[PDB]
Amino acid sequence: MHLTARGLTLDLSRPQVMGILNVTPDSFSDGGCHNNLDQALQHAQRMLSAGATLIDIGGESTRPGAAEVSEQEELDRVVPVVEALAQRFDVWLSVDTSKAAVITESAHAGAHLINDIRSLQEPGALEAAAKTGLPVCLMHMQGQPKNMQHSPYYDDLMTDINRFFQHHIERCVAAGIAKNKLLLDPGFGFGKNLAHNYQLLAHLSELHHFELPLLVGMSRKSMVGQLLNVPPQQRVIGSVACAVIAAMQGAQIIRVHDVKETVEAMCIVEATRSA
Amino acid sequence: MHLTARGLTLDLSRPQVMGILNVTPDSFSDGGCHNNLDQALQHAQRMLSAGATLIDIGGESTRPGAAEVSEQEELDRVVPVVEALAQRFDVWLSVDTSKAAVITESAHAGAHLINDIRSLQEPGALEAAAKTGLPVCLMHMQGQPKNMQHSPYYDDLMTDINRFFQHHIERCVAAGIAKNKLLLDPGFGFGKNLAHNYQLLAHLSELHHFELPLLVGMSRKSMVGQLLNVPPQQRVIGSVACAVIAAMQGAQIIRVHDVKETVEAMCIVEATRSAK
Ligand SMILES: C=C1CN=c2nc(N)[nH]c(=O)c2=N1
Ligand SMILES: C=C1CN=c2nc(N)[nH]c(=O)c2=N1
Ligand SMILES: Nc1ccc(C(=O)O)cc1
Ligand SMILES: Nc1ccc(C(=O)O)cc1
Ligand SMILES: [Mg+2]
Ligand SMILES: [Mg+2]
Repeated sequence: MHLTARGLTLDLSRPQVMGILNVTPDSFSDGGCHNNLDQALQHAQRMLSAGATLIDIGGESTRPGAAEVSEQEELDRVVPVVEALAQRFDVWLSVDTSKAAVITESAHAGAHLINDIRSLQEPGALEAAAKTGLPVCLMHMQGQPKNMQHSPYYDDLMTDINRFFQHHIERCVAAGIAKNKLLLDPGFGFGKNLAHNYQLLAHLSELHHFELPLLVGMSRKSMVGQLLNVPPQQRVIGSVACAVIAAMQGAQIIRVHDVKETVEAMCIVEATRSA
Repeated sequence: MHLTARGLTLDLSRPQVMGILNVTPDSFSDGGCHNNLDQALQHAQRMLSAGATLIDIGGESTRPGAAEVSEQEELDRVVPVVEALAQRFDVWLSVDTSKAAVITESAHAGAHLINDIRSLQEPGALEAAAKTGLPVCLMHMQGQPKNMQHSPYYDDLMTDINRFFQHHIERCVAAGIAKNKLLLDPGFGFGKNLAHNYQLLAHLSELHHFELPLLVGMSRKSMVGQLLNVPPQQRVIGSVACAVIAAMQGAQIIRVHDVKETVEAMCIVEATRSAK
């Protein structure tokens, strides 16, 4: 009932908020905001103060149409941030990356969790993650960020997601990553149209059958934007609503831009579930 | 599913947002704000633009420890606002009142719904409501605003609420108000402690067994305040979270101060519910 890494524990009996720290110039909602060290550190402290129990550090945007980032570039964006945070704060450090080198160097810098939207499918990533001994989040995606929003299609969405997770859990275990080190994310917005996203949100509780923690990320995405017809920074309410729905179905970790609001909503959820 | 009055159709297949217009000096979160005509009309416009499909007008705060308000004082606060709103906007008007004179005179002025927190129990209120033919919302409360929060107690909370509703549905039907014109509100914060409120919220879907629309009011209340430790105006997120939880369980009407936020949240709720 707790996740663990390097002496840290995380309470999975109540919703946990993961604060998003983009260290990119081009992230869809906040590129260029926390792009440098003192600003990143400031934003992380703000999220911690607002009640985040994990900080997700990402140096590669993976939005629809996102450009490629070189190994060295991603390393330069990510590892000094991990290092500075690891030295200052008692909090879970998640690294949103798919690269083997970033996985390894971030682990050396003191990271706790590998958040890979590509589920360790890049060359060397599976072996690199294995050697870290750290927990790993596997995420469902149809296609790649360059083409995932070109005609998304499913015979049955939940069936595909289940098969994907079953296949990749097996890969991880065979590579020496214990099943209990794994987290599952059905990947909202990743090769899924508006209907798919809400179908998934409506059916989210079905994914508990794997008996692994669920992590979800809907914050400021087009699944909110397309319904409300508002820019990313004005999607806080819609994003919080999605968080509440997900958490009411027992999703354990919520990945968000707007930590304070999400934390406040999770309090209400927690009080409702425990009654 | 489908409610109508005065030739206007309230779709209840999707969550509806009721916007709060307090015409009082002492309401718990906003007393004195929209306390005069021009500003009442101003505030109602803003709620309409934000997507509210009902405007709830209330001239008597009923917060824990609220003072009584004279009949003449209530009529003066409420009826000129109802009048101006009916003569100006194409929307459902709700009156949050318990007084027979206020019921009658508000209906005369063009109201669409009687929102009574005392469930027509005041002398002459039941008869006055009958004579209008208008839909009535019946709310559960233990005690009275003056004492309701002095040791709220229930053997079983949901059982009591059901029994309360069964009895007052019967009172209304007998007096000539047809069942299909009734709405039920379990009355969050009315003679209920923190535990009771969240028990009620967790079990809200059980009340669908009456096959009557549910209205709920949690906006900015102490059930949010006690958890978040922020003042009434900072309770928007907590209030929206309660609204989402309620609407996911199929509650049809959500009574709120912050309309824009609630409407956006309801859009997300609607997209989720209709995705089988
Ligand atoms: C935009 C992003 C970037 N990284 C993510 N990581 C996870 N695990 N889940 C997401 O939904 C997600 N969205
Ligand atoms: C504070 C108030 C004033 N009027 C209300 N009316 C209804 N129907 N429900 C409420 O929760 C409510 N709370
Ligand atoms: N990485 C992603 C960023 C944003 C979205 C989205 O807005 O749907 C999807 C994926
Ligand atoms: N009329 C009411 C006003 C406020 C509250 C509350 O804050 O719980 C309850 C009733
Ligand atoms: Mg990112
Ligand atoms: Mg009031």
